[PDB]
Amino acid sequence: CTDWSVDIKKYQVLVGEPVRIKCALFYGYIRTNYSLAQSAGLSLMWYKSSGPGDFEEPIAFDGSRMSKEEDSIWFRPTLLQDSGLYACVIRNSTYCMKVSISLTVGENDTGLCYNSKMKYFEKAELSKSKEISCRDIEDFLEPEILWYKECRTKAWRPSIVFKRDTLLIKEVKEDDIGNYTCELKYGGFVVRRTTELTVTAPLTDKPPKLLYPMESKLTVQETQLGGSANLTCRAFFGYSGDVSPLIYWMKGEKFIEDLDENRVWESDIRILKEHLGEQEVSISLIVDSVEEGDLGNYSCYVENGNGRRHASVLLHKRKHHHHH
Amino acid sequence: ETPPRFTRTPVDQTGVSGGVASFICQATGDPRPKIVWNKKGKKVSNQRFEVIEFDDGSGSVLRIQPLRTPRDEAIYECVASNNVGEISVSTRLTVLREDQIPRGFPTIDMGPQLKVVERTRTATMLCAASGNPDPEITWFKDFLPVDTSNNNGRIKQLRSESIGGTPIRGALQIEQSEESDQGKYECVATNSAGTRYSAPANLYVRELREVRRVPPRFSIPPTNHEIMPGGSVNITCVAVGSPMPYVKWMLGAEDLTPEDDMPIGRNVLELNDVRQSANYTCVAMSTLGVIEAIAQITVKALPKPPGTPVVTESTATSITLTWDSGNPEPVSYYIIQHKPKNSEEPYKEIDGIATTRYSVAGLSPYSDYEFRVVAVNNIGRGPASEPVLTQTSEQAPSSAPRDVQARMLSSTTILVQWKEPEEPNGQIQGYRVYYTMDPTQHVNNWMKHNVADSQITTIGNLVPQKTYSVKVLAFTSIGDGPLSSDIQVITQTGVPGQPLNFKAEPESETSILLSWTPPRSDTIASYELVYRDGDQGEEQRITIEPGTSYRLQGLKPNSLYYFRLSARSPQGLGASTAEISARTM
Ligand SMILES: *[C@@H]1O[C@H](CO)[C@@H](O[C@@H]2O[C@H](CO)[C@@H](O[C@@H]3O[C@H](CO[C@H]4O[C@H](CO)[C@@H](O)[C@H](O)[C@@H]4O)[C@@H](O)[C@H](O[C@H]4O[C@H](CO)[C@@H](O)[C@H](O)[C@@H]4O)[C@@H]3O)[C@H](O)[C@H]2NC(C)=O)[C@H](O)[C@H]1NC(C)=O
Ligand SMILES: *[C@@H]1O[C@H](CO)[C@@H](O[C@@H]2O[C@H](CO)[C@@H](O)[C@H](O)[C@H]2NC(C)=O)[C@H](O)[C@H]1NC(C)=O
Ligand SMILES: *[C@@H]1O[C@H](CO)[C@@H](O)[C@H](O)[C@H]1NC(C)=O
Ligand SMILES: *[C@@H]1O[C@H](CO)[C@@H](O)[C@H](O)[C@H]1NC(C)=O
Repeated sequence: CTDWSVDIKKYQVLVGEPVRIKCALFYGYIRTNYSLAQSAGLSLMWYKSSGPGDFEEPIAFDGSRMSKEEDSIWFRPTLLQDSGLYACVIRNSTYCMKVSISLTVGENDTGLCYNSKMKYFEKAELSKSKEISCRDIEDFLEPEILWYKECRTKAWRPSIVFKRDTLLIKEVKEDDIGNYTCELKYGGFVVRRTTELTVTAPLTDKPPKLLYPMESKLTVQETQLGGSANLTCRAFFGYSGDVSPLIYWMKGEKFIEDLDENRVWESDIRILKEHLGEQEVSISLIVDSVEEGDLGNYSCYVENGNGRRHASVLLHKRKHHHHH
Repeated sequence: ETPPRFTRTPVDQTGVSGGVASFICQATGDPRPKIVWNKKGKKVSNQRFEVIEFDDGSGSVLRIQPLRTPRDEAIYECVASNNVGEISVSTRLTVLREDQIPRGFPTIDMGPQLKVVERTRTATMLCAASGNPDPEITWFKDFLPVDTSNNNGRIKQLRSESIGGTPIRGALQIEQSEESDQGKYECVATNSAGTRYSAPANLYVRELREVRRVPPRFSIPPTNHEIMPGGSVNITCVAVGSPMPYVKWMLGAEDLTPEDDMPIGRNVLELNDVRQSANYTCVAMSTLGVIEAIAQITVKALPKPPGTPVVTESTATSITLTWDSGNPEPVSYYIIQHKPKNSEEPYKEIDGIATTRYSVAGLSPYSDYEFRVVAVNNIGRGPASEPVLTQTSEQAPSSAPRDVQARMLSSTTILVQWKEPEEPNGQIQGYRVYYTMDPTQHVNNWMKHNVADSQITTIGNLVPQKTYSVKVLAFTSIGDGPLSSDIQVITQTGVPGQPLNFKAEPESETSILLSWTPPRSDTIASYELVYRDGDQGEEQRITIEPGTSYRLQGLKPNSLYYFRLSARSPQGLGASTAEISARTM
């Protein structure tokens, strides 16, 4: 019997709302639908494991709460003991295949309506339009959606066009940050799907900004031979999305890492200041044994999807004391 | 000695920044070639570059992780070399940033997870990747490439069916897992755009299961039945095993319990109206095979007819019959119907014969009967056996010949005729005349004649004026019936036949009237009237006139007197009528 293990699509849900677990195998893996499987004289069976690896009991149905309509299972409502893996089996007598589907029955976080560990995630920009959706509902399908903010019914400002399953902030403010939990009726029961909104500055269109060192000011660092050297670049990035900042050093036409052999190397990019969602990052050059050898031109390079800016520093030594 | 030659050449690759790229070089030669990885002819070594060797002295893999762009972006080469020759192969490497990952580039949506199978058990690894065009899936174990060339073997590759819409599914199937299979596995998704790795998942392998699963098996099989047409019956089926199987009832192909609701382990069947016969299947299925077991439900309605209704003994008034039961099943008893051959009247019926042999009594001798046999049990009378006809053969006549009569023809010859017995009792094979000239001899010395169903015969050569005694019997093929007698006749002229409708009535206390009918013979002299006072009287004769009736006078009141008639012709005396007696008033 060909086992496909746990399916990609997980089912998570708050103790007390209805849930319809479709069998994944029809909707992806295998070619046909349910009715045809029956026609060809195949059996459909369900088993329930409590996790891996507990042995699967063939799951005892009533008809009220835990029913078995055609190719899925219906819970109404969900119960804490309902959590687990639900194996879904199909069979000729020369043919056997099953997949597991994962179901997590969770509880509201202390004082709230949502579960803190069980909410979606979205992001938006100031002065630009975001459309929060209410997703994965499709099985319950234009009824009334009651949007809450931090689990409290509020009076919404005029820039917010509620349609059916959506809501559209035509101009996003900083206040818009928070936990939008939407609510829906069916069953009759109550289902909740909550998404946390974080907002950022708009998409920067300018190349980053050097600090240490300035893009014009040829600044110089003193060092003596045999000492160790710390050339700490410091630059500023406008919000460029999830893309990690691109800041790096160079010596002439040599890139640092290749030159080394464990004497001269680039650190790990520290984030010094992070704020919705623009950053002030830092990466430093490190020279262990300062030869003659290393002295001279080291340029810090900064770059995003808007251009490439570099600044230049100097590595050198102080001569004899004020004796001239 | 042979120079080195490639068994596997590296192919170009295109990976993604902060990801993985792998290159493969495997080679054969004598002696075993050493392998070196070059960037522009120079044996490169680099902490971001790792070289892994195959357990067999073959080749090696170059792995670069995490990818850095555009540094790594360069032309590399594989070189295999021994002191017998040298070989090299070129290949190109490209690395991308995610800021310009093409639309339709592979992405891992879900990667393999830690799995623990026991040794010699089937392990399956799972993966999820998407892309446009559709991604190719490959596998690595402990950094080395698997490749299963023969696709049939302990280790085989499974593939998803691409419905137009979903991520590509993909798996690695390992029959009979062994400890060599232990290690750190990672999967790889490729297409014309580039290559992406999932995250590493370790595989673990244990020695044995505490206990393994149990295939389904019948605790309570489904038991056959006979029932009346439309009765009731509770049929129970119970299956067990681990995991416990479901039990659906089945009429061969079609399923009897509806899929959207199918009970677990214990289904008991309630039946209503079996009219026609049928076959019922009870299926149990766990994940360790499907098992079956059938029940036959049939209704009977009657025994079949017996066979061989054959007679092994017979008598004249009874017949002993035997038959085989003719039936596979338990019949309670049998009933025999019989009536005479060519009779259209209803058959007689005999109840309760508890065996396969029976003697039918109370029959009439030498009489024809037709038989069939039917078996009966508690449902009803079945069809009759094939029929049998049989004649009750009588072993001899049981009555004397009737109407033995004789009359004279010529002077040396007489004519004897008679009619058939009331008890002919068989095919009459003939008749017998015991004629003789000497009515005092023992019978084997009298003289012998023969008739064969002709009712009449003549006997000649008698000498006139002699007493001949005569007696007659009938015989069948088995043997002889009884004798009749009344002849010691004297051989002269022809004689008349005794009258019929002979009766006597007392017209008075001293007178009595007689009514008789004269035969055909017109020439009649007179009739003979033997009267005697009762039984001990004297045989006196009276002269009566040839007419129709006569009046006798001169008798005693309230007294009995016997009388005996015998026609008298002027050529000779005839035959005598039945003995009648009349009482005076
Ligand atoms: C090359 O030379 C440069 C010198 O310019 C070095 O740069 C500094 O390295 C030091 C390493 O110790 C860093 O020191 C750290 O300061 C951080 C900033 O303070 C926090 O708090 C403020 C609130 O006032 C926040 O706004 C701010 O964002 C920070 O979160 C700390 O985060 C560091 O860690 C922690 O230290 C104490 C333990 O004593 C904890 O309890 C605290 O919670 C604190 O978080 C640390 O204190 C310094 O930031 C670096 N400066 C720059 C500009 O990068 C390079 O390290 C050096 N390179 C080498 C040696 O390789
Ligand atoms: C939106 O919901 C999140 C999740 O509960 C809140 O995050 C919490 O913030 C408080 C700060 O007072 C912390 O003490 C909690 O530990 C956080 N919880 C989690 C799960 O991160 C967030 O505060 C909410 N937004 C608002 C405006 O209240
Ligand atoms: C059932 O078994 C047959 C065996 O010929 C196989 O071809 C088929 O794919 C199996 N499943 C269905 C739905 O027919
Ligand atoms: C659990 O959810 C209910 C809503 O059904 C809510 O009223 C309650 O506050 C939640 N529990 C806690 C501890 O907050």
